[PDB]
Formats: sequence, C-alpha cells, structure tokens
Amino acid sequence: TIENSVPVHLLRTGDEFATGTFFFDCKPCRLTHTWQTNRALGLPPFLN
Amino acid sequence: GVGISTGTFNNQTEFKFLENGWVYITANSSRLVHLNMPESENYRRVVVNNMDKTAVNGNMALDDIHAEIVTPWSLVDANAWGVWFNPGDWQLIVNTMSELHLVSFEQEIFNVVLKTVSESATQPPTKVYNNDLTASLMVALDSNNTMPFTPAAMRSETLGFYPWKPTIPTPWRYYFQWDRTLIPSHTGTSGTPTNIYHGTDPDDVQFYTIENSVPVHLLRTGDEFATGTFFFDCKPCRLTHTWQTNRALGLPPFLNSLPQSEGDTNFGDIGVQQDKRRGVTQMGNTNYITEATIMRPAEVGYSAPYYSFEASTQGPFKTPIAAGRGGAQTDENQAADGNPRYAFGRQHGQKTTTTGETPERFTYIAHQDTGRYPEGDWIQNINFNLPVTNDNVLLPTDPIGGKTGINYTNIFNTYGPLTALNNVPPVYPNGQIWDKEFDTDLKPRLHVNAPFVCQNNCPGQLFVKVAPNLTNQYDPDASANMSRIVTYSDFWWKGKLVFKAKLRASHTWNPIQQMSINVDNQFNYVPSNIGGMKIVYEKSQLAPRKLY
DNA sequence: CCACCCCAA
DNA sequence: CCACCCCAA
DNA sequence: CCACCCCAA
DNA sequence: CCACCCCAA
Repeated sequence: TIENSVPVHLLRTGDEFATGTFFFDCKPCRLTHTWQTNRALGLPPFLN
Repeated sequence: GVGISTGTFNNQTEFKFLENGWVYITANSSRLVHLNMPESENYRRVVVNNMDKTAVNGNMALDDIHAEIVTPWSLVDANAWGVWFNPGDWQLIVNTMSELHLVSFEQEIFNVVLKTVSESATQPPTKVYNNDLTASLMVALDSNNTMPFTPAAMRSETLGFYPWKPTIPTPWRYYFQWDRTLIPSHTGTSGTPTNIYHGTDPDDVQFYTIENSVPVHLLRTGDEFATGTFFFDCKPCRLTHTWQTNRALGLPPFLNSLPQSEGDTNFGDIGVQQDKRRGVTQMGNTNYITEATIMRPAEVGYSAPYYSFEASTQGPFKTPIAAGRGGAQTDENQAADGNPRYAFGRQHGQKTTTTGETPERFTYIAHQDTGRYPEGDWIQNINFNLPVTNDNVLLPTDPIGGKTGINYTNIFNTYGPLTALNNVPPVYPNGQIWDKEFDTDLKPRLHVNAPFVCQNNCPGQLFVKVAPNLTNQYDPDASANMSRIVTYSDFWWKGKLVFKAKLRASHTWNPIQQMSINVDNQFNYVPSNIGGMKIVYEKSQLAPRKLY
C-alpha cells in the first residue's frame, strides 16, 4: 500500500515536484561485438 | 658501430632465498636466434579448404577449414617452461617449494648480424657469404596489444630448450573471419550431408598491419633492442594436488568393532544397520545413511559431456574440460577428465639424434583427483526403493538415443553452484606459462593451456622481421614482385623471467612424493656419445594438500 | 673485472 | 626501454 | 590465550 | 529534492 509505505505529495496547479539527482553504480556497456568462436583463437597452422 | 659487442650471454638460474621461506627465482635464457628473408613482402589472405576429409561422412573432427592472413613478419615466442628451466632446476622448485608466483619479464636482443649470399655459379657451383654492415633488422613491439594473440607453444613453434643450440622464430599469421556450415554424418548417412564455406561476414573484417599500428625499430649491427621490465598481475599456481573426493570429506563413521590381529584383510566394522544410523543426508525419502548417501558440504569437480563437439559460425570445435584425474591410472578415460596431449619435435624435446617427421608426445596425467570414472554412476527413481530395478535406473551401460556407443554419461553435465575446482597445473617442458584473457564481459574461471592468466594486459608480442635489401632494378609499377638481395640475419636473444615462491614445510609423518633419478631415468637427462639430447615431461604438482 | 658447485667475497 | 586494439600506465 | 597444514596474524 | 522493503545514504 502506497498510502501506508510512501508519502504522498499533494500537488496543485502552482506546485512543482522534482526528484534529485540519482547516481548510478552499474557496469559499462560495450558498443563492440565479438566475432571470434573457438576456431578463430590463437596461432593458426603454418601453410607450407 | 660494427666494431664492438652490444650485450652479454646469460642462461643461469638464480635462487635468491629470502626471509620466511620465500625465494626469488630469476630465470635467464639467452638464446641465439636465426632468421631468413620473408618469401613475400606482401600480406596474404588464404583460405584452407580440406573438403576431402569432411566428405567421407565419418570424419567431422578433421575439419581444417579456416581463413588466415600471412604476415611477412616473423614472430618470437618464449612463453614456455622448457625455455626457462632445465630438468635440474624444475626438480628443485617441485620438490622444495609449495606454491609458485610469476613476477617480471624483460626481453633483450643484441649482436645483430646480417649477411648476404653470393651464388658463384662456377663448377659446383659455390656459395660466398658476406656481410652487409648497412643492412637492417625490423623490430616491432605490440606494447599496446593492438593485435591478436598467437601463443606459439600450442604448436611447439617456440624457442629451443637447449641453450647451446641455435633456434628460429615462427612466421607470423592470424585469423581472418571465415563463415561455414557442416552437419555431422556417420558411416551410414546416405547422400552428401551439408558443408560449405560461406565466406566472410563483412562485419567481422579485421585486417591488421604491423607497419601501420606498431613502430618499427630499424636495428643495424651496432644497435641493441631491449624491452622493459614487465610486471605481472596474475594468480598464483600451486605445487600441490588434492586427493580428496566426496568420500574423503568430514568425520568418518565410528567403528564400534576393531580388528584384534593384523592384515589389510581384517576390516573394522562399524556395527550399526544403515536404516538406523545417525547423521545427515540430502534425502527425505530414505533412512539409509551411507558413504555415498551422506550429505557432504559440496561437490568436487564436475561431470560434463565428453567428446561433445559443439559448433558455431566458424565450424565445429570440442568442449574443454578442467578435471584432474579420478580413478587409478589403470582406469582412466583420458577423455572424461580431458588429459592434455603434447606433440613436439627435435627442438622442444624428443631425441635430437632422431629422423623423419613424426612427433613424440605424452598424455600428461596430473596427481589431483577431481576427475571421474563415468563408468560407475547412475540415475535412479525418486522412490529409491532399492535394490533398484532396471526400469528404475539409467546406468552407463544403458544406451541413450537408441545407439549403442552412447550414454547419458556422454551427454551428462553436473555442474552446480557447489562444484569445487583446481586450475590446470604446469606441463613442463612443452606446456605454456601465461595466456592473455578473453575480452568478454564474462570470463572463464581458469584456462586449460596455462597455469597463469594475466588479469590485465600481458607482454606485447615481439615481432622480428628482415628489412628489404634491394638491387639496381626495381619497378614499383610491376605486376611481379621485384628481386631483392638474398639476405638473412642472426641475432642473440636474452630473457629474464622472474618468479617468487614459497618453501614447503613437513606436517605429516609419511614422506612426500619427490622427484628422483632412477636406473631408468639416468640416460634421459644426459647427452649421448654423439650428442643426442631431449627433455622429458614431468609431473608438476607432486605433494599432498588438504581440500577439507 | 676470479673467491670456496647459483644469485653474491 | 611492454600495460588493457592509437597518441599515452 | 585459535587465523589460512610448522616456527609466527 | 530517489540509495539497498520504515524513520534515515
């Protein structure tokens, strides 16, 4: 129940509700993709 | 310049004994490398298609199709155990020490020599060797590891393990995105299954170039190229093995009855019935508390599919495994617990006074027992109600999928958040030392090729090449590839690898398994009347330890 | 820039 | 005079 | 007067 | 004027 657990701000017309600034502590996302399997790893054979 | 020396030779193994059983192991390997002129001074892109082996509709693990690009640049790898120690040093670190730690690494190249070959077609004809004191050597360091990583240990294209023996770098090459499809097919599978070389996904086109990405240091005769000192930030390696399973964990039963005479035949009986024994089980059905039933804190090692040849966009490839032994090396499956296999020749073991093109190898079998005997398991009904009945138990012998040879063991994967594990021990000589790490957000817990896996960037590859020596005729607007002066160069390479490890104390009563010289070893560690040398493989972790 | 089979009189 | 695919630990 | 199988958190 | 199911980062 929101009424019970969380305050409610009674806004009218001349009222502004604003949050704060929420800082995030999560891991980066990479704009890169890996195209290597298990057959594209290491020192290929030597072609005689 | 060309008058004086640039470096010194040192292939010494220094043991700096510190305080608190701590030692300093600085291995130096100064080998003299030889290198010839690259065929082509041009980069190539080559496709390998052995679709003559993958048609028999039996052979699918013989897929040798890949797309590689050749570089005129000749690489130099020293990422091996055999290059840094001899059979004498190892025995020390193995018998005396407990755990080993990797520290520094610095390479140094000196006494560069470049000679031209003059072919005097006269009778024999004859060959006249000279010095082109103005010639050059092109050195390159990938200090920014911009390029792929090709550990040349995998394919025994390392450096000689005998210092008094001149060696050769490996022609550099790397993978280029090759797309394929190949469906399995047994001896019976009628018609031609499916197998093709799509080509290349335009997305995954990485065409590298050393000239462009990495500086090149043009060395002459009176120039020395030296690296720095590379500090390593990787996890320790343990010179200890765990011999504890799940049946050798905790407080054993209390034996209400003990023998009164000798013999390993006279067994001390507990003296209580299985469905009236006190303790804890992970079952809510039974009342039987057995050494197999009882609840143990976790599970040692895991059980995965064996000879489980997966596949993706590049083609099929086997499923790795990180398991010790399990079962007396008289009862293996050298497969289930994936035991490495090593093939070298003449320059990395094997009898020097040998002949032909046939490697020698060994299937290294560790000491640690986390491995399994997948021929003594079983899956039965929730009701237990044994003695279990057929229809109520799927055993190893019982086929799965209707085919004989197959099992549930073959398709089985018991890896739980309760799986305990120990990394892959060093495999000396041959074996690898340290190996870069995957650039995937999620990373493998441990590698199967190297005891050490660096956490940050690792040493940059040293690419060694010969500079083009040109004649009086050269037209850069020609279809053909000019004609250069047949030039080669030999240079001395030195290495300083630093290790820091701890000394083992005695805590049992029974001596521990050490390394020694038998009447069957002797002539495995000494030259022969002709000067026949070879380095044998020897177990790393041979000293007990407690898992719990 | 040689010391007691290593680093190191 | 090697650090995380550039300059640049 | 209990710390990571010794002395020795 | 948003921090780890309350007051209360």
